[PDB]
This record gives sequence, C-alpha cells and structure tokens, in this order.
Amino acid sequence: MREIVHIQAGQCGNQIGAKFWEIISDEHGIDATGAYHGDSDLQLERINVYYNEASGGKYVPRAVLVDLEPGTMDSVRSGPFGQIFRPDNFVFGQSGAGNNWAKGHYTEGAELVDSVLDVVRKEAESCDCLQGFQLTHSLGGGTGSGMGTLLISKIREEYPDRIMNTYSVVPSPKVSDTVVEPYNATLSVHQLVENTDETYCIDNEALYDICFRTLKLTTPTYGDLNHLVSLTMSGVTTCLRFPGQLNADLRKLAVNMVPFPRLHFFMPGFAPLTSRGSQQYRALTVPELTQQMFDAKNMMAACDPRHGRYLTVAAIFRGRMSMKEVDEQMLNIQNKNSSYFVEWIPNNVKTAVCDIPPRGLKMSATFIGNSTAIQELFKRISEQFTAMFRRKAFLHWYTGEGMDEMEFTEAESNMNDLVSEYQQYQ
Amino acid sequence: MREIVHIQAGQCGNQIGAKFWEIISDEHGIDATGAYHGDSDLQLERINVYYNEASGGKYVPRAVLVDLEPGTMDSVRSGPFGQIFRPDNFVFGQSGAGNNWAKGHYTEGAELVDSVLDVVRKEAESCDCLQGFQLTHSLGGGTGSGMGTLLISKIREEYPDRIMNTYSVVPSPKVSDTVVEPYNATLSVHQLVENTDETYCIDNEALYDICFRTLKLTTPTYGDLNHLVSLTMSGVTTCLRFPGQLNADLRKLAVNMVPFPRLHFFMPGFAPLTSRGSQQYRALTVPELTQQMFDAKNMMAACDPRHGRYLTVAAIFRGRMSMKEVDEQMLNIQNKNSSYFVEWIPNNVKTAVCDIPPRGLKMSATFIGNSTAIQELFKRISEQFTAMFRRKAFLHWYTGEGMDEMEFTEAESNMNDLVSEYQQYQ
Amino acid sequence: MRECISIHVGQAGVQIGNACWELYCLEHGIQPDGQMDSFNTFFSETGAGKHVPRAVFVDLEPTVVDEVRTGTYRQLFHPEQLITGKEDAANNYARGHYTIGKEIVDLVLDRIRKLADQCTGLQGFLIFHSFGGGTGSGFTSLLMERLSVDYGKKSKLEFAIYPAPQVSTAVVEPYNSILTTHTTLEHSDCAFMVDNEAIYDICRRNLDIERPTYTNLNRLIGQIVSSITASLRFDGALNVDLTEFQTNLVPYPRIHFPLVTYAPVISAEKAYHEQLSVAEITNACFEPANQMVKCDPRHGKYMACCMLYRGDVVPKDVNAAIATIKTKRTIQFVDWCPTGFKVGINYQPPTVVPGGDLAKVQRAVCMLSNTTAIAEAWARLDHKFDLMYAKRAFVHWYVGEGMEEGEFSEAREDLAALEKDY
Ligand SMILES: Nc1nc2c(ncn2[C@@H]2O[C@H](COP(=O)(O)OP(=O)(O)OP(=O)(O)O)[C@@H](O)[C@H]2O)c(=O)[nH]1
Ligand SMILES: Nc1nc2c(ncn2[C@@H]2O[C@H](COP(=O)(O)OP(=O)(O)OP(O)(O)=S)[C@@H](O)[C@H]2O)c(=O)[nH]1
Ligand SMILES: Nc1nc2c(ncn2[C@@H]2O[C@H](COP(=O)(O)OP(=O)(O)OP(O)(O)=S)[C@@H](O)[C@H]2O)c(=O)[nH]1
Repeated sequence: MREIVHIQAGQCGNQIGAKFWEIISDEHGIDATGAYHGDSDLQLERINVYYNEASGGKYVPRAVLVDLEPGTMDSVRSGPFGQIFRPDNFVFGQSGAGNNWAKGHYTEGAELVDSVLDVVRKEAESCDCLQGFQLTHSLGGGTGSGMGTLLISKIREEYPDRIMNTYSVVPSPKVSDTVVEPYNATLSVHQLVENTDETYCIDNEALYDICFRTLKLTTPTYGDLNHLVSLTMSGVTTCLRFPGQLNADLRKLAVNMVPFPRLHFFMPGFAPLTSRGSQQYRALTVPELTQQMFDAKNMMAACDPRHGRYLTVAAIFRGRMSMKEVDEQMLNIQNKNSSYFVEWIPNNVKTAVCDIPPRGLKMSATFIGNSTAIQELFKRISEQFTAMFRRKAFLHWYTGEGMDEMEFTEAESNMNDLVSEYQQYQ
Repeated sequence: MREIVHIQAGQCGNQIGAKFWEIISDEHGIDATGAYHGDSDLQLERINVYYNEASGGKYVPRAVLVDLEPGTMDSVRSGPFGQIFRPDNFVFGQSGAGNNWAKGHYTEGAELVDSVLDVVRKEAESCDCLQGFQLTHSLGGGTGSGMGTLLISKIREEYPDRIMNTYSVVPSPKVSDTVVEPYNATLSVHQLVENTDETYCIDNEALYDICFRTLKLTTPTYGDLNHLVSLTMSGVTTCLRFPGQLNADLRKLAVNMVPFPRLHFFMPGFAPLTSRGSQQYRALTVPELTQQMFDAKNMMAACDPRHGRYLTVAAIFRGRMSMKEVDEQMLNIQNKNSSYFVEWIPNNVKTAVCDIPPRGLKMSATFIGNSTAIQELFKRISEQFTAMFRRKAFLHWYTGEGMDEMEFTEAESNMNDLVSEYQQYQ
Repeated sequence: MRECISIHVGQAGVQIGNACWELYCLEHGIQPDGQMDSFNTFFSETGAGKHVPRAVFVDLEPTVVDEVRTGTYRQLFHPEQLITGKEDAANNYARGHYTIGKEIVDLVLDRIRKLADQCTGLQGFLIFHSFGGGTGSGFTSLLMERLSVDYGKKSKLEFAIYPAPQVSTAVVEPYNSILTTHTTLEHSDCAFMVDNEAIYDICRRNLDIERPTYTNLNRLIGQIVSSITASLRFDGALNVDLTEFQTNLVPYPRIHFPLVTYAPVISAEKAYHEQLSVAEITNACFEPANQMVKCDPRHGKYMACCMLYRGDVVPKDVNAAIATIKTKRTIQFVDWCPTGFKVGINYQPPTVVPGGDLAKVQRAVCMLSNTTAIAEAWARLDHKFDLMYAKRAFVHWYVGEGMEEGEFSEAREDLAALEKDY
C-alpha cells in the first residue's frame, strides 16, 4: 500500500540513498541481508511501503540506482548492506557527463532514459499502489541534475497525478566546486519549476556548519551529512510508515506547503541535535526543541529566514507527550515570532505527530517550513549566471551537446519571474 | 473503388515503391507471385485499391515504373516480388539525365512523357474510380525531379479534381551529393507550389540518425529507410484500405492539412520504433507513443519544429484501445506543448483510428503534422541557390537544354514568397 | 395506424440507423430476414410474414453501405433503400452540400416521397447524422430544407453527432458545424446532443467498461430513440406524440436544441447491485455527470423537463418524485416557465440485446430537457471558429467548391445572435 519508489542520481545521491536504506533497516528491524528481527509489530506492519515481498521471509528496498559511472556503484554495493539490493536495480553508464547538465541529459542520458523508465515502471506495476516518488541528486553536479530533470519530466508525462518530492542538493554559495555548476542549477531549476510538485532545498555549508558547531565535531565528514539526511528521511516518512494519533503522509504535507504551483521550494529541518555531554545535561522536553525549531544555527539551506518571511510551517513529532502542549507552544511561537512570520496566513503551523520515535531517540523533530529566504539564494544564482554568461565563457561544452542561446535566456527569465513572485509575496 | 495509381521516378523512388509493394503484399496476404493467402476477409475485401482483377485468382499492383536507365529496372525486376508486375508497366529510357532537371524534363522527358501519360491513362480508365495518385521521387536527383514535375503538371492539366500526394525526397542539407542538386530542388519546388495539392518532405539525414540512434543500428542501410518509408505508406493508406471505427482517406487528410493552396508541405511520422531488447521491456501503451509523437529524435524532415510553430497535427492509430484515452492524450499534448503549438488553431489535432494493425505490430502510429520548421530548410535552400547562382557556375548544362535566366529568377522569387508567407504565419 | 420515416446520412448516421433497426427488430422478434400492429410504425406489411424498415441509407462514401449490405441482415433490408456514393466530402460541408449532394439529393427526396406515399399516417421524420462528417453536415442540411419545402409543417426530428469540445475527428469541424447550424436553424424542429467523450466517460465509470467500442455508442443512440419512440410503438397511461415534443420545448423558434439523457446505464453484475426506484433513478439522471452532455446544466437555467417512463411505473410515485425534485435548490427554472413538466408513461419495459452493455430491466426513464449550458458549448465553438478563421485557414477548400468568405462570416454572426439570445 502507498508504495514509494526511490531513485538516486549522482555519487552523492547514491550515498544518501544507501545511508537512508541502512537507517530504514534500523527503524524497521531489518538486518544487513534483509531478514526481519524487529521486536514490535509496528516496524513490520507497514514494511511494504519501502520493501517488496521477497521469498524466504526477506525484504528488499524499493530503490533504483542510476549513475553514469560504476565507481560509486561498486563502493555502494561492496559497502554495508550491499546484499539487500538485487543486482538488477543497479544500472550504470560508462562515459560520465563530467559535471555537465547537457551531456548527462542528452548525450549519455539518451541511452539511460530507457533503462530508468523501464525499472521505474517495473517498480510501479509490481506494487499495489504507488503513492509517490522520492529522488535524491545534486544540483551542483552536472549528470545528477540531468537525471533528475529527465526523471521528473518522464514521471510528469507518465504519472501526472502521483505527487512526489525531490531532495536535490543545491551547490554551496561559498564554494565553487564546479565552474559550470551555475548552468547545472539553472537548468535543473528551470525543469523543477515545471516537472516537480514540491522540492526541498538542501545546501552544503549550512549542514557543514551544523556539524561543526551544533554537533561540536572538529572533523565533519560526508557520513554525518548522510546521517542527518537520513534523519530527515525518517522524519518526513514516519507518519506514513508508522501509526500515529495524527496520521499524515506526503500528500498532506504537499497540500499544506504549496500555495502556488511555482511556489514549491522548502527548506527541511531536524532536531534535537546534541552531543554526549550535552544530552545528559540538556532538557529532553518540548521547549528545548521549540527554541531549536526556529534558529539560524540549526538551519538547513543557507539563507536566513529572518531577513524574509515564513510562508507556513509544518512540524512532525515522534514521542510520548500531549498534544495541547504542542498547540500552546505553536501559539507562543506565533506570539513571539510574529514579525518573522506572515501576517496574512494565520495559524500557519502544520501540526502532526507520529507515535513511534526513531531508534535510539525517544524524540525526533523534523521542521518543514517555507520562507522567502530562498529568494536571496535564487537572486544570487541569477546574478552569477548573468555575470559569467555575459562573458560567454564555457558555453562551448553545452553548445556541443545541442544547446542554444535563447533557451538559457528563457531559463534565466523563468528564475527572474520566480524571484519576482517570491519578492511580491514578501 | 477509390483506386490509386503508383508512379515511381528515379532509382530511389523505384526501390521505395518496390519495398512498398512487398509490404502491401504482406499486409494484404499476397505471396511473391500474386496469389492471395490472407487469413482474414479484411485483407482481401479492399484489395482492388492497389491491385487489379487478374485472371487465375491473382492480383497485380497498380504501379507505374519510370526511369531513364534500365540498371535499377533489372535489379528491381530480378529482385524479390519481381514477377508480380507485368512487363508493360516497366518503361525506361536509354540516356539518363545525369542528375539534371532540365535534361530529364525536356531532352529525355520529351520521349517519355507520351509513354507515362499513356500508362497512367490506361491505369485510370481500366479502374472503376481513381481516388487519387501517389508519386515517389528524389528532389536531389535531376531526372527523378523532372519526371515528378512533368507528371504532376500533366495530372493537374488532365485530372484537376483528383487530389494526390507526392512523397518527394529532399536532398540532405549536411551532404552535397550532387553539385547541381540545388537547381533540381529549385525547379521541383517551383513546380510543386503549382502542380501538387499536398506534399510530404522526406529528408535523408533525419531518417539516417533515427536508424543510427532510435533503432540502435551500427550499419544503417537503404533497406531500413525503405522499410520506414513503407511503414509511412501503410500508416497513411490503412484508413482507406482497411475498415475503421473512424474511417478516413487521403481526401480527409488533405482537407485537414491544407489551409492555403501554397501552404501544403508536411513532414510525415511513424511510431513506435524500438529494438528487440527494448520492445520486450518498453510499455506497449499509448503514453509511450505520445511521448514519441512529438520529439526531435524520431523526427522525419530535418528541421526542428520547436523553433517554429505547428500548423496542425494528424494522428492515425491501428490497434485495440478506446477512443477517449486518445482524446485526453491529445488534450494533454496541447496543454503541455502550447508554446510549441499555434494559439489560433484550437484543437488542431486530427484524430482517426484504423481498426486493423499492421502485420507484426499490434500498434503502429503515423504522425502527420505541419510546422513552420520547413521555413528554415526552404530559406537555407534559397540562400544556397543565391550563393552559387551569383557566381553563375554550372549554368551551361541547363542553358544547353533550353533554359533562361529570369526563369530561375521567378523560381527563386516564388520560394522567397513561400518562405515569407510561412514566416508571416509564424 | 401510423408510420414514421428514419433518415441516415454519413458513416455515423448509417451506423446509428443500423443499430436502431437492430433494436426495432429484436424488440419485435424480427429474424434477420423479416419474419416471426404497433410494429407497422416502422415496418410494412406485404405478402406473408414480411417486414422491411422504412428508412433510406445514403452516404457520399460506399464503405458503410457496403458494410451494412454484408451483414446477416441483408435479407432484412431492401437493397434499393441503400444508396452508395462515390466522392466523400471528407469533412467538408460545402463539398457534400454542393459538389456531390446536389446531383444525388433527387433520388432520395424522390423515393422517401414514396415512403410517405404508402404511409398515410406519417407522424414525422427521423434524421441521424454527424456535424463533424462533411456528408453528415452538408447532405443532411440540404435534405432537411428539401423536407421542409416538400412537406411544409410536417414534424421532423434530428439526431446529430455534435463533435465534443476536445474530441474532433477533423480540425475543420468548426466550419462544418457552424455552416450546417446556420443553414438548418430555421427548419430544425428539434436537434439533440451526442457527446462522444461523455459517452466514453459514462461507459467507463457507470458500466465500468474499460475498453468500450462504438457498439456501446450505437445502442446509446438506440436506447435513446427507443425510449423516445416507445409512446408511438406502444400504448401507455399518457402517450406522447412527436408534435407535443416540439410544442413544449419550442415556444420560440430560435431555441430548439434540447439535450438528452438516459437512466440507467448499468451492467448485469451491477444490475444485481441496484434495482430501480423512481426517486433514486430520477435524481441520479438529473445529476450533471450522468448526462451524456459535456456541459454542466447548473451553470444556467432550465427551460423545461420531460419524463419518459417505460414499464411498471406508478404515476403517483412519478408525481411525488418529480415534486421532491422540484423543491431542492440544485434545480432552478426560468421565471416565466414555472410549469414546464410533461410526463409520458409507457407499459413496455425497455428491451435488451444479447451480449450488450445494458442489463435487461423492466423499467426505465428518459431524461429530456433544454438547459442553458448548451450556450456554453455554442460560445466555445464560436470562439474556436473565430480563432481558427481569424487567419482564414482551410477556407480555400470551401472556396474551391465556389464561394467566397462572406456566408462564413454572416453564419458566424447568426450563431452569435443565437448565442446571445439566451
Ligand atoms: N457517436 C458516434 N459517432 C460516430 C460513430 N461513427 C462515426 N461517428 C462520427 O463521425 C465522425 C467522423 O467523420 P464521418 O461522419 O464518419 O465523416 P464521413 O462519413 O467520412 O463523411 P465525410 O466527412 O463527408 O467524408 C466522428 O467525428 C464521429 O462523431 C459512432 O459509431 N458513434
Ligand atoms: N552531503 C553530501 N554531499 C556530497 C557527498 N558526495 C558529494 N557531495 C557533494 O556533491 C557535489 C558534487 O556532486 P556530484 O554528484 O558528485 O556531481 P556529479 O555530476 O555526479 O559528478 P560526476 O559523476 O559527473 S563525476 C560536491 O559539491 C560535493 O560536496 C556526500 O556524500 N554527502
Ligand atoms: N532512402 C533512400 N534514399 C536513396 C536510395 N537510393 C538513393 N537514395 C538517395 O537519393 C539521392 C540520389 O537520387 P537519385 O534518384 O539516385 O538521382 P537520379 O537523378 O535518379 O540519378 P540518375 O538516374 O540520373 S543517375 C542520393 O542522395 C541518395 O542518398 C534508397 O534506396 N533509399
């Protein structure tokens, strides 16, 4: 029931999806091979949403692995929990777009679109009812963005009624890892305003600073980023996967977060996040989390909501507490953060609770909010695009793949209209 | 009833017509000799449209073979299904225009016009009611274009009410096979704007790239081109030849495709086109075809409709499905391709279905559409003509056959007016 | 004793006539050849155990006529009532109205005139055709005015396959539709709805037929015409004539385009799942989606409502159900038309086919009205005509049949005046 098919693009996307899958194996009591060992019926009652009916009392993730190179392929398969995936879900290229959107979308994507559509259709038909999709990729990378755009386009033209979310990784503003990454973000967003119902923006430097300061780690790594990503993962999907006094699903969140079809970018959230010698001393209560719900420190996608205005807030909780405390806390949050909040969307806090807490924590809290802070990020991206497109630098790589000038012109015009609409809302 | 007479010009035209004839022998259950062996009454009920009443329970194609040289003559007759044609339909020259329009139209065409008119009049009178004609030739070649022009002129002055279509082969822009082929295209189009009710433009490089990429063949050949040509063949003529819930004919298509008498060039289409290890994995459903109806990959005449605007679209289907799915798919096609479509021609999709699918495929789909993309092709042809006519190179061959300067001037003026009108529509 | 004449033009008209005659033959027990007095309204007594349909099958293309004359019902139909054409208009109103229609209108006029000669109790004429089809527009229109001028005030009923807003076989359908509507407006006594897309949707959701075929549409027309003609072909508590149909719904000659709806459309397995009572079936039929018209009637006002019950239906239950229909506010009527209700009760249960989508039931009701929502479809068609004629496209095709653009324009303004007359 309400089956969700996972598709992962790029090396970062593949690592994120894998880490998710081990986290789901923890949450649902699944070992490294696939056998179930959970101590409660709640883990295994709704295992079919992310697993399929496997013979011998086994379960395999409903995942699709896509890449243009088998290097991360082999590392993921040979890594932990690599035997839980059938070899068929691993489909890879042999060239690699080299961080180019046009190459991965047209040149090498031409011979991978058939495979990805075949596997996603097999996953959809082999299941009872596909509630929606979830994709992970990086907009900074060129190939991963191209696979994301191609898959969202094909899903929209194939399943226009089935909603989804895309967990794209926007490149960090502070670091220019790829010279042609502004093109990648440009084209990915131009396709996202058009083929995606809602999108969460995940920015690198914000999670980097969180791991550095909030978690108090001197050696941040991709592992902690994937861990927090998997926490966001579980926080969003626990309402559908696990029983709750206030049951919710991705459709509820999409209805509660999208006021306009083009206004669908939101910035996810997780809490509490404390270290060993603070957790045993911190208050394990709701106020310690509500002071952590709204802050630029434990903040996800690097643009401060204080400068802008929140559109609406969604809060999911997992633990043992009553509901009225949450309601009064949300009311106090409005009362004190009225200036930072929007005046014409009263009671803009979406409140739901999943009964089952995650493994190892008796609360986790996932802050799903939307603010006009992403306007700054989009405007900076647009001005950067104008800056190095005025010089017409690095255009040859794209024009060699069948590109054109005014195409990029309407792309930048689309982001201009999007940022203008967001400013008008502000 | 509604008999159609086939006339083939040039080596490419003769090969195309032959391949058509074997394909029709498949579709109507006709063996290599002419005997009928079809398993259904539907094949043999309307066999008279392309065959004649032959003694001994036989049937022969209603074809006319014309060439200026007997080399391809002998190969075609000695090839497969060569005995199904009577020796009388094979009329050939002995000189050969040598890829020259003027030679094949005036010098050697003078002694072939009588023969071709005699044979076409014999075919018309020996039949019950000639619905129309179908001609195949290559505009790149000189003789074939001259025969095409002469025959369309003679048909127009002889049967002005009987419509037809010409399946001319425009030379590929990327390759200059013949130095004097711009003259051939010039004069052929100057006669087509004037003696032809509607014309389909078939470009080489587009089908070449389709066979290379879409079909995934490392060794494209003329055989596959003739095969896809015969698929287009069957797709257009199946509505008239075979019973359908929405019966249609060439007259219906001509009425639905020609908004102005000079605006009659359209670009045919075929789908699905998938290989052995994709067909067994692809979805054999309508959406897989509607994503294939509108694309620059499976695209017929090498000019992208995305740059221009579609005039109107005709879609014929052959299989087992309901009609409302087609209607809603067409509505969605408008909804998403509104920018690529024309705003002032609402519901510009012509929908018809032939009940009987082709042999070996339970669907085939023939995309008959018109767009202002051919404006680019015509403008490039006009500028090339200006480029090498400003130098007055290779004019001696034509002027030796009774040519003149301002004749070519009004020819180029006619293409200038045509391209200006197409741009005005755009 | 009395008779009626059915006219079939075009592919759709020929198929519709064939399906209706299939109904009339299986309802009265006619074997395909014509053997085993109300059945004389559509069949003629000559010789011994003989009946033939009182119909003319004509089309500019002989494909559908050939298909009809190859069925097992060749003996059922006289050969001479089938007319074969040679040049199909190909979705061109002018082609089938002038080029081919003018030289073949004579025999049909001429011999339907004999069909009236031996039918002294001719109640009216039945016409089945399609707006989208060039033949079914042009030839049907011209024979309609020929009927009007050769019969005067004789009742004539039209069944037209109006192309749907998003379903159009031909892109030149606005030209044919506007031209035929302007041409036959003054003489069209009563013209109905057919929405192919609405038929498909209802069949897929009510009959739950995921893969229907034009046979379902054929009896969709067949059951509609059967419910309409049950009063003439069978006695009842209050039979209704063809004249009263146009008397009730045409107080003004401009508006004579009522929509039709049937109740119910239920398969045998679902017929096990629901038995009919008057209140539920009427209120279901009055529901906009149950209507086979792709226009929500609640957008405008209601002209009049006519009920055609067939079978064991109590008139008192009819009155009570109709009243409780009136009181509810989902149904609204014009101020100057407070009492526009006519009820026709028949004792003949609706007839079933073997192997058909409909289930065999002892009672049925036919939903008959002229809502204002038809103005929405007319306005949308006029807007599409304005868009696609503004650049003057496909006009040269009608020009080659020998007229200039003027008549197109004043037909457009005539239909605009019709639209704003609401
Ligand atoms: N409802 C319904 N409509 C049909 C059916 N068969 C044909 N039609 C109508 O017929 C239209 C197709 O064009 P035709 O009426 O057949 O045109 P034609 O018979 O070729 O006549 P010309 O256009 O003059 O050549 C469609 O738009 C349908 O509305 C049918 O079985 N059921
Ligand atoms: N949070 C997180 N970010 C990662 C991880 N791996 C890579 N990234 C980020 O992703 C960005 C590069 O995206 P990537 O997916 O590698 O591009 P790509 O186009 O797929 O690269 P290629 O396959 O063409 S070579 C870098 O900025 C890097 O910081 C990871 O494991 N976790
Ligand atoms: N698709 C397809 N194209 C062909 C085929 N044969 C030739 N052509 C194309 O047709 C073009 C030449 O046209 P052609 O008919 O041979 O000229 P011609 O004037 O008749 O040549 P000639 O008889 O005077 S010698 C070439 O560009 C070639 O690519 C064929 O079998 N299939």
